[PDB]
Amino acid sequence: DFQIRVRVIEGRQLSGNNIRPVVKVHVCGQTHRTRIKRGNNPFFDELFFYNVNMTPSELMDEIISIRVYNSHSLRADCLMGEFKIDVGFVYDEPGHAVMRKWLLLNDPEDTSSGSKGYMKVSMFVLGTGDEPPPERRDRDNDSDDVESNLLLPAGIALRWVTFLLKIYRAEDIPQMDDAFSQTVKEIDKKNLVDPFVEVSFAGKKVCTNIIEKNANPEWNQVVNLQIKFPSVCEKIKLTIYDWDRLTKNDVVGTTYLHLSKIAASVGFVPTFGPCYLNLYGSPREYTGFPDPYDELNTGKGEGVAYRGRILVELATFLEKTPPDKKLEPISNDDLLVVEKYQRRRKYSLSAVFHSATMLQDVGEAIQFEVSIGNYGNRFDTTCKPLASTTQYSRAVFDGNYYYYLPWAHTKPVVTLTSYWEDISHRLDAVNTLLAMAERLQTNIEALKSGIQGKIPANQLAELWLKLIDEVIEDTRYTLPLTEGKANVTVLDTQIRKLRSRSLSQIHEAAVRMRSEATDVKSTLAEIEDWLDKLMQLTEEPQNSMPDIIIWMIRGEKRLAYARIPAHQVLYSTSGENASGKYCGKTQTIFLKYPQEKNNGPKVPVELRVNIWLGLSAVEKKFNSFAEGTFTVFAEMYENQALMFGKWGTSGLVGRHKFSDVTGKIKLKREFFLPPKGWEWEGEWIVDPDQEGWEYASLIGWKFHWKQRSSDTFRRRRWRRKMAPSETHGAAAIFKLETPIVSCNFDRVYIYHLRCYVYQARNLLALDKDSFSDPYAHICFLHRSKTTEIIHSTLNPTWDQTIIFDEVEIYGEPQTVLQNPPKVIMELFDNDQVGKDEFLGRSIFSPVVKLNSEMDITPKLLWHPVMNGDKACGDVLVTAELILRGKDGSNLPILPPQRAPNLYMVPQGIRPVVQLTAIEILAWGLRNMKNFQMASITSPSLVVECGGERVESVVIKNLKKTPNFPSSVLFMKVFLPKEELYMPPLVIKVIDHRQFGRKPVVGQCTIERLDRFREEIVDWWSKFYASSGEHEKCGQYIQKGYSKLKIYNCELENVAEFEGLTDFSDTFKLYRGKSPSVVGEFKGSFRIYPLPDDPSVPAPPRQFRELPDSVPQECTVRIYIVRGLELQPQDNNGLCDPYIKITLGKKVIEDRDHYIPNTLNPVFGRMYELSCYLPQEKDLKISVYDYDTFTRDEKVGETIIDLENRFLSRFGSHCGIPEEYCVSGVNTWRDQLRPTQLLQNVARFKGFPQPILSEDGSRIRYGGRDYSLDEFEANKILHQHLGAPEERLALHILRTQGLVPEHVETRTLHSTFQPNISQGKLQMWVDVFPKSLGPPGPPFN
Ligand SMILES: [Ca+2]
Ligand SMILES: [Ca+2]
Ligand SMILES: [Ca+2]
Ligand SMILES: [Ca+2]
Ligand SMILES: [Ca+2]
Ligand SMILES: [Ca+2]
Repeated sequence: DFQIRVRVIEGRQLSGNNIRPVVKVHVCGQTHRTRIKRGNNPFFDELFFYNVNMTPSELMDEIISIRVYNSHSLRADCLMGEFKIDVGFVYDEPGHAVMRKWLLLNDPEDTSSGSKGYMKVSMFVLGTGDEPPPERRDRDNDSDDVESNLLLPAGIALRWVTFLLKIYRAEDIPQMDDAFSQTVKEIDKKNLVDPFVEVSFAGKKVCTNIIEKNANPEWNQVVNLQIKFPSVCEKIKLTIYDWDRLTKNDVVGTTYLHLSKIAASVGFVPTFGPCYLNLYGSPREYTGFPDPYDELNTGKGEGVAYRGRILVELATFLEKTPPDKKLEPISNDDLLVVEKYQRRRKYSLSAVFHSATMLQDVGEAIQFEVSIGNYGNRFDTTCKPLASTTQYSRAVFDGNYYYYLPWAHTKPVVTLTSYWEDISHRLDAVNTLLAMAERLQTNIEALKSGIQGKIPANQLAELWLKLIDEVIEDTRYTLPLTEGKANVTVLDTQIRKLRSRSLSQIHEAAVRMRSEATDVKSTLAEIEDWLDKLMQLTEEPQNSMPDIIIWMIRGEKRLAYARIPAHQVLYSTSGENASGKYCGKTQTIFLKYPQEKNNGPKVPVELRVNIWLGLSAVEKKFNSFAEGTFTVFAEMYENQALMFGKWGTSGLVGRHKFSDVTGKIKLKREFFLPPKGWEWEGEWIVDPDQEGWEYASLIGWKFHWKQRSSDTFRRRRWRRKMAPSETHGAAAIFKLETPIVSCNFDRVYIYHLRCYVYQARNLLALDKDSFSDPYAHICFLHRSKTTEIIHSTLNPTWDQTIIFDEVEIYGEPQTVLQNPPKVIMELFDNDQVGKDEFLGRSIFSPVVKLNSEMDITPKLLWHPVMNGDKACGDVLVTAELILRGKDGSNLPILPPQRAPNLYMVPQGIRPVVQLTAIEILAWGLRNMKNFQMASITSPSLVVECGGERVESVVIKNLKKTPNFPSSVLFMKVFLPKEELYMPPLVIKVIDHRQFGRKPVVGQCTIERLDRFREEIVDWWSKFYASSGEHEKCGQYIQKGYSKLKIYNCELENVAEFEGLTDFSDTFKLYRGKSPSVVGEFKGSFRIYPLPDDPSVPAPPRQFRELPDSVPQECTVRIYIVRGLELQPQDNNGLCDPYIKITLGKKVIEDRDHYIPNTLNPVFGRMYELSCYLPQEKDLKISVYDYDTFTRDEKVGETIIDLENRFLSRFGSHCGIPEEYCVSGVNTWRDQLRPTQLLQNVARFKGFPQPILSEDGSRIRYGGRDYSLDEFEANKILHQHLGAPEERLALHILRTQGLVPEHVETRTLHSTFQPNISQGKLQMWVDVFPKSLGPPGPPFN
């Protein structure tokens, strides 16, 4: 057996606009398909498996078709085409795998003009039982470096285009040298780097000229690339290196030149610029030891510090094909036209720090630093040093687990002045369509909560009208006037034309949606990719504003970072929507460690900041955004010394009488005066010994509160406030060009928060017993609490409300209503020995309720619990964050207490549970796989549903008796009525192996728990009589014989007998961690409501008629009638078919009764076997092909599971006749008489026993009375008829649904086509247990 593995990963630049791509995968005739995605660039990560049993000389002949289609709402999928490749190519590859290779899409004739898309494809062909070399991860480093399958027939792309990438200059490049060559002259440190740009695209690398010792270089060069005009590679890797002779060239930073943000399928050649592109990487401070964060320099990771920026412009000639003229200087007219794109404007930044919580370290002082680009870097040397950093703060303990900062009403303020290009003509568009995208996403989630919650139809209709009218209103946003702005690029005009086209298209289709349709459920498919169209309109290659990187410094060591993209904080005069989302508004920001892509086990700090950025020509209107009152304190001091036992101001050598805090620099009260926009407030007062004297042991040393024995020097304090005087206002803090500025809040607001932590699911097992002991640290700003520990559970139910009182948060309540701070839950595994282990983190926002009219009861939601990178479980939590009014009167009623100071989740927020009886018919396990290459001998079954546990009796010998002695199990579980909150059912299988081990050899998951609430009078004559094929009314039919029924499909496909699976519903098991087939457990579940009183015992069982559950030896008799339309297997164009049967240890090969040269073989043959049931349940019937000289080919095969035939409630073990007869061809072969079968089916159906009459003429059964004269009226009777009671009871058995005699017609399947009809044939099978005695006479 050979195996084909196919994986689809990604699609990029698929042709056509407004497309909904989907991929159909076909391997060797077996065809499936993927899901439907949105947009131009879908991501799939779908995997499919296939198996064929071809010869090794025939395996390479088949092809792999990965054909792609364009899905439509009202039409069928339209073919796009694909480059199919044979199996010989992937088998010819080293390792037998073309692995993560790209693939082309093609029109079969129009592929010469360009490809129709690209699809990332993984191939592997290997034998069965083998394993692959490992594959994982998502990355974009390998693209278009001949990874795409080249030389497809007549479909090579246009490799004639030349990328005219002009590079102009660069600025602010950080120091990448040790500066030893310059500091020996004792002097210039900011300009020592040797930048060159390694351009890289599709595996082609050209290096530009070197400029030595210039952090503001001027290249003015043209670099030429020769690529295909359709190219899968999305971005050019612009990576500035530092050139060095004695060592490998270090990496300054990496930015990317994205093309498909401009492209339309209407479209043009790739263009860009002239626009600056910002680099990011390691912190700018050079170290003599090699840099630990050098991985972030090469683009791996998002970068933690700004590393300069570079002005480039991309043009494209469809000509010039340059082999050797790869580097030419820029002509001078492009040099004076590029000065219009370098025009600087002054910018102003202010950051008010609101909170900095969830700290774990308490040792040594903390601070923060706000820097944009190079401005604000506290380690860079510059004249007039900026107030770019907050003051030092010492964290205090919140009482329970974490630490917070004592900032309280006095918030730190960081103010700095920068110089950037006025690219606000672009970022106005970026911010406005991002506001469109966020409004559309919020309204989409409103529609999603409407359709999931089943709101009334008028509410859903007015919500959808609000959606459509929102797009109607603000899609009329005119793009900014790109004339008179000197920095407008050619890409700006092309992108503006494309955006106007797309915006007018979605606008007119929004009028169409408003005027043609009312179907709110069909139109959301087009809204959901209108949202993706807005995503494709927002994002930019030309963002030259560097990110506001806001750091955390522990002493002098940089510890944690974040970066805000500066477009959502930039202010502009064009409008509020054209301004940023977080412009002048608070935001919750989780800082990360530098090497961490996302925060892992420990968040360093939950920093909350309010950053405003904008042009300094329009910084006058800070006063609309401003909150509180900005305040600066002027400083001077006075030193005294204890000489001759008395304090005095004289004798201060090295200091002054009036001076600064260290005493070294002389100061006076009027040395610093309030500048323009400022006036003095109040008067110089002592700010505290109650006199204010602070004493130290040495001169200019650390002062403290009171004079000890060793203190011989002292000082004291005076401060004077300065406040904004005129209507210059709070904007005057930019005019302080530095004294420490802080924002004073004159009003405090009280907040009361309740977190409803009900339950979790799918938590990791960090203990040795494959469970955990979870608990949660619920932290919110300057408070935290700890929940209870639920021991030995991976699906815990804490059922606990965590309550915080007196959480003081400043600012207006509308500020916290628009931007609530995050409630963070840190789940841990409680270990009684050692430190607890990190389980995960859930971040969600509380529903802020400022007053009584916002009293929405908060629904619990399954917020993800991220650990590392991936989600590792969910928690069902919510929160509410309320204005605490006067005396807490508007606060809700407290939740009840099951324990002292330990609250429960209250009645309206908890999942509404009702008590159910989950009854499990745990019967048997079939088709086991070896655990660690060792057979299974002693399995047992454990049923779990939301933490409730029941166990079954362990099987002593699986090979001998694979059936549980405990057939019926009970669980009494409070299950939620809502489908969302209701937990999945998990089954465990435990094998009694050596060493007293408890291993899991199989696990099962179930989610659809809503389900379980004259002639010779032979058989050829009777077959023709029932079929009506021959004579159709004749004298044989006029003898009144029993008539069978011919079914053209399977009995399993007959919905009348429920597929013969009702008593034995089959399920699917798994093993290990990412998997494949290990086993199958079957047995019917019955999940029905228990009575509402928990003390009341069980209701009567739904499983009350357990049969003989031990295995029984059974005699089988297989009848084969005729095959139809078989596939030829010979050189003569026909087939010579025969029968091959295997029942476990017994094999029958029906060789010498073959039928020559037919495709319709009338077999008419009788095969008798006897085998152990239900162990050998797999009855395999196959048709093979006679050849007198060659190997027998396989025509087809079908699998019949006889235990489902024997154990069915419909009794398909023996096909009953129409009327009861004792001799001839109609002889009763069943070992149980019709009346005993009637009482048996009364037992299995739960029906009462049949009340026979005194002569058998009347039988009462199943709530209905039956009579013999109803069937015997105008019915011909003949001499084989037996007793009248059995005769009548047989007609009851025929009218009640017990299976009569049939000739079924099964489907053949080959190994090449396991689901396609490889012919047809007719069978009917008889099963008789030997426990009920010997069966009747066999039939010919
Ligand atoms: Ca270097
Ligand atoms: Ca260098
Ligand atoms: Ca543990
Ligand atoms: Ca533990
Ligand atoms: Ca043959
Ligand atoms: Ca043959």
